[PDB]
Amino acid sequence: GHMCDAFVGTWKLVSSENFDDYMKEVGVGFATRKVAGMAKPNMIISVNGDVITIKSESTFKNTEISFILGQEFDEVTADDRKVKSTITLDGGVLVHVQKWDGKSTTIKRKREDDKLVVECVMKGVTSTRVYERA
Ligand SMILES: O=S(=O)(O)c1cccc2cccc(Nc3ccccc3)c12
Repeated sequence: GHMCDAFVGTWKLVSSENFDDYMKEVGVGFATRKVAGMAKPNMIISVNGDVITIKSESTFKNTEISFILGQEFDEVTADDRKVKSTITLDGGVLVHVQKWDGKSTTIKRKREDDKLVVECVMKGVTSTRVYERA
């Protein structure tokens, strides 16, 4: 067993709050905001050794990242940002920082009851996206 044991599995998006405002703060354009905001992605989390993989499948785009905690990697996000990402485990919460164009956003993923709660933060604007097991 390992730390991420309660994160592993397939998760389906069940609610979203403030995601359009979060996307605006990130700089996402109108058309991408409309189409991306409609999507109801799944999140598939798996662990193999020290490598964590998070896949997101949706009608908008399919993305996948694999990474080792604390080790920076390149990520092309669903909205086509080329970012430098570092993901760590802080007190049981996966903390994902993305840097690009002098900007920064943080995505936190944590277990709460039977939910996986994803909090996306950009300059004082937060979006909460709640997932439950598929
Ligand atoms: O990757 S997320 O961190 O959510 C994300 C973060 C910030 C901006 C985003 C803009 C468009 C789509 C996303 N993802 C997305 C992917 C599939 C379906 C719907 C939205 C964005």
